Amino acid sequence: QQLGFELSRILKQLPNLGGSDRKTRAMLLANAVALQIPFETLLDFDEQQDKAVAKFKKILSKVNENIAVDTKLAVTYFNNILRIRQSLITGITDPCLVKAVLNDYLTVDDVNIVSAVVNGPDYNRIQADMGNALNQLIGSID
Amino acid sequence: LSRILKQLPNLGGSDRKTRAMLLANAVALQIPFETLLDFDEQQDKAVAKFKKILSKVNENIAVDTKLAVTYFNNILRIRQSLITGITDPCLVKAVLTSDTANDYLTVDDVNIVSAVVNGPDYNRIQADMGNALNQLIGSID
Amino acid sequence: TTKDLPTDPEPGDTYHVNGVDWIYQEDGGWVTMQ
Amino acid sequence: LDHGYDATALLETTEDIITGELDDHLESLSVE
Amino acid sequence: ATIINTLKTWFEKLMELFAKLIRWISDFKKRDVVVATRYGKIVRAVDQARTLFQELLVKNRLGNRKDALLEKFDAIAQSIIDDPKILASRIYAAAFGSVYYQKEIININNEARTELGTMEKLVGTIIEYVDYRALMPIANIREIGKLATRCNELSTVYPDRSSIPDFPDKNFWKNSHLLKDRFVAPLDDLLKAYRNSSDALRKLKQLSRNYSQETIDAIGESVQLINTSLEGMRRITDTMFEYSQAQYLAASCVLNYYGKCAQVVSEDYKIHGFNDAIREWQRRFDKVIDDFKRGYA
Amino acid sequence: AHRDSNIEAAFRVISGNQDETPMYLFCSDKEIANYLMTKGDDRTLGAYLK
Amino acid sequence: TQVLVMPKAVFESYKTAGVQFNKLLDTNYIVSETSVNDLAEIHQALTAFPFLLPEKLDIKLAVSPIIKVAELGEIDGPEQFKMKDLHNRLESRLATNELRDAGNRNLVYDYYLYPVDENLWVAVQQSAHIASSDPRRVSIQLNHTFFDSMINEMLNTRPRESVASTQIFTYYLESC
Repeated sequence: QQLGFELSRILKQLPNLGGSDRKTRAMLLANAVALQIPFETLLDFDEQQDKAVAKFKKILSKVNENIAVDTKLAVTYFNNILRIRQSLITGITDPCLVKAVLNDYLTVDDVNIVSAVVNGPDYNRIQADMGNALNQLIGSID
Repeated sequence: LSRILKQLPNLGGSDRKTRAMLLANAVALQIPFETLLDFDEQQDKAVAKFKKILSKVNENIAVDTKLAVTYFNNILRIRQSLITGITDPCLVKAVLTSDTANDYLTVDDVNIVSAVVNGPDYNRIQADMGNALNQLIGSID
Repeated sequence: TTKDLPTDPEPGDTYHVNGVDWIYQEDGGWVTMQ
Repeated sequence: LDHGYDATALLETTEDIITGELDDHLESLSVE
Repeated sequence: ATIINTLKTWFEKLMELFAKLIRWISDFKKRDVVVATRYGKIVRAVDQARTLFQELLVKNRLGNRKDALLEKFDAIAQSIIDDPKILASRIYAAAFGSVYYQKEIININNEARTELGTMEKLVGTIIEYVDYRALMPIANIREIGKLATRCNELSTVYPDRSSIPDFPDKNFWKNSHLLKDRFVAPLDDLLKAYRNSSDALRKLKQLSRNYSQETIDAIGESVQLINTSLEGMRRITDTMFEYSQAQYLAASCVLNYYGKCAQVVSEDYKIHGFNDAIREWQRRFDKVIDDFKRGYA
Repeated sequence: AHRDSNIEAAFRVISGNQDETPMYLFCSDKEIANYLMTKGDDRTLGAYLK
Repeated sequence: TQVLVMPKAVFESYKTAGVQFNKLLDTNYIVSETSVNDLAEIHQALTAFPFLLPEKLDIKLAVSPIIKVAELGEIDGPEQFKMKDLHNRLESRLATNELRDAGNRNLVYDYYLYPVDENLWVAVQQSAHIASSDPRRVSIQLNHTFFDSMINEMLNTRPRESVASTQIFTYYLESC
């Protein structure tokens, strides 16, 4: 089972509409591979991106032997999804992920709704104020 | 500190729980995990620093410190899974349709992600690709 | 109760049920006048 | 073949089909 | 014999299917209790806010600024209806005002509440076995398949909203009256039916006795029908639950529309010359917002 | 007839309310009345007239 | 012309996706083809551009997309409130980035010039270099191929004698 054939066999199972099919087909390959490829600990993001894309393009070359995928569009999606993954490991982790993985019931929408009605700051603005109002503490200590 | 904490709307009995989440993110943003180490030495250092930071919650209004540690530890473990790579549709969905993902994707890109991720058979198809890649990603030179 | 409206009406039709007036606009389908 | 050319053995067992459908349904729940 | 092992294996598999579904439905109920509590607050606020604007506009209390403010109001709605959180599926189209889709979803809900009785009868048939072949309720089984099929059609999210005819545009607040009657998934009925079904099968652990072939064939058909029914009802329940979540979002969106519109009135007549009716109206609207906030708090 | 009569100005000058517009009463019999009364919520004419 | 500094990551997205570079100065197009983070990073990359452009030759540095979004959110129109919502998202995302990359501190970037018409000078912000002692001189030496690219292009329209008097021409001579 060559990877190009197995991925193509699975992609054939997506529902069809019309020409929009290449946008949703490319997106799914970008999603699966961008999130599946492990990161090497010795690399920074710049190098990890070049390596991950090189493999991603090679995967498309094998997939394009079985099912048609737009190469330039799939890479566009791949880089966007990969950057999201890199941001999460170095940056802020969304509370929906802590909630999804882990008594957690009241969600973010629930507070963003109230803020929108009163036209005040939402969860993300409060989160930005938290870190900012915390910048001095963390920098001062170790 | 308290000026911004008073910006969070009161919601039932969760006032001590949402701020615990906000604090866990506020610290985890600025203490990175060095990719060089595995999840023991860098993890213990990040957690130890977080617990030391909790020593100043007397300046805050409503922080559940026991839950705040729970949230902080969850963030580090989630980051470990992302570094190693994730395929579980239950977590892949959570990542693809999220507040972070909506900032790196354009409006049209999100519309596409929302069309695949919310498909009636997404979880099955995504799981199958996860195995197709996990078993064969190493075959790609 | 206010979903007793005729199926497949003409565009621009108006239909009154339970004190609610419905215009069948071509774009949005059944929408209240106000 | 897999089992053999006897046309009687080629026929799929109904009880195995019922078990298979139960297994496939439960597998889907584990994925979802 | 091997028949006893076959029956016991099937029964364990069925109970495992219920165990997975019961946990999922309990999670849905827990979330729904939270949503139902907040949904009551939203609808009350929307009804109060809608009345306040109806009075504000019908009496032409805005004066010459009426037209300008209305244009701004449209702009507000356009910024909300295009929120990416609102999926392109027909489930959200119904939640945001579309009538044809809403009727279909309600009809599906009402039918599911009755087909559950069939599921209990299928399990009860197995109890009657462990030639007495029941006539079997395969009929309703055809219907649950069609309902699950349509649910998948409704829940599908298209790359673009233009694929849905009569999708709610900026005029989604005009039909906010349809949100008064909260849509409730049959979560309690599911838990009762599933827990009773699981317990009934649990009481069959002791089988004993060699069974006639006609009894095993009849059991086999019942087991197959139950498996199909559980998968069909799972598809239906998830779609009906999704609409409950979509309706919650739609109600919040209408309330946000009215909240932002009131903010524009306040700012517009703070910059321009305010009247007394405007200040009185705004104080009434502020009371509505305050009650909403206190309800959430 | 509303235009040419200059009726709106007469009402505004007499009443003093510069946002007032006359209301037109339809004086019918019992048979015609059943046809004039329609979607009563929108009991308005071409535009601003009631 | 008008210089629009963007990170390599954003530039490669534009080239790979196939986004019309001509209309990246038109707020209504760039916000449709650009993510919230990319727009914030463009702002950050503009604010980290160390060089003074030849204003005497009508070469200006682009106004960041966040400012353009903020301005449109205050101007009456059919999309004003959607643009206000975009502004709020940009501010929260920008603050989130500033709190994460604040540690960058002492470094300078290599820039690559990609000319687009005569009204847009795309400046790609590439790999960073560490520079703490006299980072001004280090930045100048590193960006040799950026300075001569700018000179080559402005000599297409501007007089040679006028370009020779700019600081960009001087920086080239100082580098080599």
